[PDB]
Amino acid sequence: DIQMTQSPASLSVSVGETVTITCRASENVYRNLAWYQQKQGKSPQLLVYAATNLADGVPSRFSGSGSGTQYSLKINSLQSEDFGSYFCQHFWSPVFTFGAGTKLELK
Amino acid sequence: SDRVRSITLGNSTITTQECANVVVGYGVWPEYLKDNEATAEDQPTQPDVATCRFYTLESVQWMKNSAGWWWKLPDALSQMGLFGQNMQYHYLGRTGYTIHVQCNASKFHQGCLLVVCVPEAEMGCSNLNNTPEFSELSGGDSARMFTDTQVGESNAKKVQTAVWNAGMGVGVGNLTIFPHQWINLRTNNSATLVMPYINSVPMDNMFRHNNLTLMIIPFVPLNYSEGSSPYVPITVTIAPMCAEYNGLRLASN
Amino acid sequence: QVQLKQSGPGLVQPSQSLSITCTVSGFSLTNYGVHWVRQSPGKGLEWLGVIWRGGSTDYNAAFMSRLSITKDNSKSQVFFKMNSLQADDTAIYYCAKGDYYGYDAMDSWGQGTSVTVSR
Amino acid sequence: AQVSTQKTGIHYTNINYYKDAASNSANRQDFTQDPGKFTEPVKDIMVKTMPALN
Amino acid sequence: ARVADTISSRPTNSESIPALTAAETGHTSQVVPSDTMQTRHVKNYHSRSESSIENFLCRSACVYYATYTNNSKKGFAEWVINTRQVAQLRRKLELFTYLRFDLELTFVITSAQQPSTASSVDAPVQTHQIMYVPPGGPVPTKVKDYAWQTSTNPSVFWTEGNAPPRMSIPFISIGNAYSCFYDGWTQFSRNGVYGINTLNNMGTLYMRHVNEAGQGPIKSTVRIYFKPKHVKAWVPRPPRLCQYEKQKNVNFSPIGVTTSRTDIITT
Amino acid sequence: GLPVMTTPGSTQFLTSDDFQSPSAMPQFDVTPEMQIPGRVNNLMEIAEVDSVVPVNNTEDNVSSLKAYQIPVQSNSDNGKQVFGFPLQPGANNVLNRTLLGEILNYYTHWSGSIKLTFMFCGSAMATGKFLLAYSPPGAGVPKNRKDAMLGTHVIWDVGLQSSCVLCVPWISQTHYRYVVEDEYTAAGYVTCWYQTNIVVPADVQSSCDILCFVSACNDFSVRMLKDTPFIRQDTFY
Ligand SMILES: CCCCCCCCCCCCCCCC(=O)O
Repeated sequence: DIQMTQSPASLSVSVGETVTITCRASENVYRNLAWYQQKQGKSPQLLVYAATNLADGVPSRFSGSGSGTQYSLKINSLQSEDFGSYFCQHFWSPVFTFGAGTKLELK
Repeated sequence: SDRVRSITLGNSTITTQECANVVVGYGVWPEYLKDNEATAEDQPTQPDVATCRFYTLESVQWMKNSAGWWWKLPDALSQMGLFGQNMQYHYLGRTGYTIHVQCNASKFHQGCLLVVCVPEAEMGCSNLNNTPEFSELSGGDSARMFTDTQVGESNAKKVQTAVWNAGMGVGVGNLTIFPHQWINLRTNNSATLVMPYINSVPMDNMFRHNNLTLMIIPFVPLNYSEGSSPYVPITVTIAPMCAEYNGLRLASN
Repeated sequence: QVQLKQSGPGLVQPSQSLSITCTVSGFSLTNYGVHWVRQSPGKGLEWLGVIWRGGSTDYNAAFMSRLSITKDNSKSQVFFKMNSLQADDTAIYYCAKGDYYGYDAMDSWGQGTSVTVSR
Repeated sequence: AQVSTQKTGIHYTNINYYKDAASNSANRQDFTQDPGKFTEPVKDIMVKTMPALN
Repeated sequence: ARVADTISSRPTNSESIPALTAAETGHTSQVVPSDTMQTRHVKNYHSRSESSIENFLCRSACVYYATYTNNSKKGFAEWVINTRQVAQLRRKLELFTYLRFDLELTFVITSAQQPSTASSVDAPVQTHQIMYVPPGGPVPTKVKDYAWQTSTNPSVFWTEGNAPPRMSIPFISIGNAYSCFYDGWTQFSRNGVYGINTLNNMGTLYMRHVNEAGQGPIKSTVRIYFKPKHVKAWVPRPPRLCQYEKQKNVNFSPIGVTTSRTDIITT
Repeated sequence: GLPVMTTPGSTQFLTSDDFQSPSAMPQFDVTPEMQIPGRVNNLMEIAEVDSVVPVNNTEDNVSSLKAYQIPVQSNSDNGKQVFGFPLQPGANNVLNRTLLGEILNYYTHWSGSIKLTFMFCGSAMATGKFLLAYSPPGAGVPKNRKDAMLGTHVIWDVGLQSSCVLCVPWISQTHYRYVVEDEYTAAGYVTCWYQTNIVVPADVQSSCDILCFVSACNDFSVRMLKDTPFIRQDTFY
């Protein structure tokens, strides 16, 4: 079908640092992309949809950029509420495929 | 002062303090069916106050990255009072409409909405071998929303809701050939359209055919600075005009 | 408004069918569809199926035959069934609604029901 | 027999030979224009020299 | 049909504001160039004659072509009548929602010789039959059939080497106008066929050879031409931007509204 | 037997001939005619309706609603250009797909004046003044506001009436112009310049937008009908 490659696997940043997480697809998904955040042992939360748009309660530190087969998320200033797992998912056509995952450290 | 209007229909009244002119269809006011154009031979029903009044749908929220909404017009009023009750017991019906789209914001907001009214807006599917299903063509007085991206094919027979083709395969800037108004937040507060009955037959079944479609599309996106109110709704209020029904039998649906 | 939640058997024997029921609230099933996602420890997140707002389904190609999802709009409840339950099915199952402003993305998720397929 | 005007920058004649009115020639000289139902589909008439809103 | 002419104007300094308007009213400005600049008097002898609907639409356009071979028992052609298989006439009729016209029908029939094996093929002149069956009648199943007796169905015979056959058709419909677009279903339960295919019921056209297969196969091709007369049209519609994909519906794949240029001030 | 003599042009099929033909269904009773609203008699009734012009193609906005939005900011200089395009209403890719330009691509010749309406879709607390210019050919496209003010221009003051019309007059050597691209019948250029700046108060966004509409005047006409290049086919549907 179509597989979403998420890079990198893990990161180590600090509060106030800019984080860039990218995703790559096998073929074009036409900006039919979503981003999720998962905290410790809970349900995921929708964060960025349609490859640019932000969700309902999501603050303006997150930013979605990409078109075609290359996509990226940017976090401008880190806080204590932002560490955890980040996935990317396409909803272009079945079968829908999630990303591998990217975890943040905040050392 | 051309800036104020007042529309009275039945037991309901619309008051507007800031508006443009009123657009009347193709220059035709809605009226009843004449004797030389009628086909069915039995006497039609004319409720005249229980149906010809203002009904208000649900409200949608205008966002900074919103794409657009649409409604199917003799389908959003299918559970609305005694207008929806006469549709279920009768087989034929003809109706003109008065549409009032309303959206208020301050002098510190900006944006621009196009409010068109399209007759026989036949739409397309994402899977090219199929046709769209009913549930995705129309909701019960709830807006179906355009997308800023291109929709892919699936087992749901969805509508191709890329907003720049308007779901019909045309140019969205050429949508001003239909009766339309604009809502510019700099100068305008509401829009009013009076539509007559448009069909190729004098009466038609009001459940198997939607002969009007109301689209609202933001050409200039909503924008404000920090401190202004972030929640801006859009409310649609539709009134039937000169509605008559024919062919009374048991209740469908 | 408030949102959905689910209920589950918890843990059953191998080669036994599973039934988890998601009950929705705050919205109607005629306007939105329900997705079924599986958070695995070894395989991450994976999408099992969807029941669309019209009533048609779509299933994963790996799990096509064993999986079946139905719903009833009046009771506002969704029922799905999976069969033959091998050892790799030990994961956390979620029900989540889509059609987030027409954009087919998962809006709000359930609380999850972690299952274990061992004896 | 009908005698008409023959579009130019002189007359011509015409006789119908069949019994059905769907058998005739094309019209081609019916020149009517009413753009006011598309360009000015408003309720209150707007004067060109006056401001649109007051 | 003459266009409006130009009036002379003088320098103005007043409170009249023809240039300033409000486009939110749904109203096009009725301004002429003699309101914003100084013009001269110009007599216009231009005419709007060639842009009427009786001039724009009344031209013959190919709608179909079918093929049938002589030396076969199933060697006849069949076509369900519609106007949605060619791209040029479909885009012209779909500038309007409702249309009402009489029709002129023209057939262009040619033939070609197929690779036989007999010596000294000398073929006579070929004669064809085109039969129209309204919806509900009997349909032919082979070439030598009883159904070609055409007691009540209209048909036409034509011999090769002459003028093409031509006949007129009145406004045949059950409604008051032809519909190019239909936003509805054929069933009251809102299932099954959605769109313009529910209103399309016009009949079927049948074509065959009247001669017998003499000594070699002959493969013929008939082309069909539509020409609307006495046209009336209502509710104009934007032109088709995307490309057509199917016949039964208006499905498409999205495309940009124009083509690109490199900068907003690029001339 | 009246002696006749057949002329050249017999037994031919010209696709635009005007003759009578026998009917296939004699004495057919058609359905009576109804009064449907919105009857079109002339294609020029369509071309006098405003249509939104995508001035902002820029190779990334064509599959979006951003193509119809003209960006307008608050500057630190003066005399800047807003947009600019040549006046080729059926050959230039800005006006090619508008409702005026889609009728022009069915015809070969055109003649008449052209309306251009600009709407200011900004905040009600913002002001500004613009120069809307049109220059006939013979020179190049104007590079400055000083070169652009020598032609036909209107100065637009943004206020409560949020629209202004720049009426392009018919200035040609011939009676008609070709719809296709031709250097013999060029028509000129339409540019836009900052007259003053966009002055905006606090807590209001500095960036605004402008919509643009095109239509035809009542002296517009077309000629020599042809087939459009905006549709293709390989096989039947
Ligand atoms: C030899 C006999 C020939 C008779 C052929 C009759 C052909 C009928 C054509 C019907 C016209 C259809 C017009 C288009 C209708 C639509 O737009 O849906």
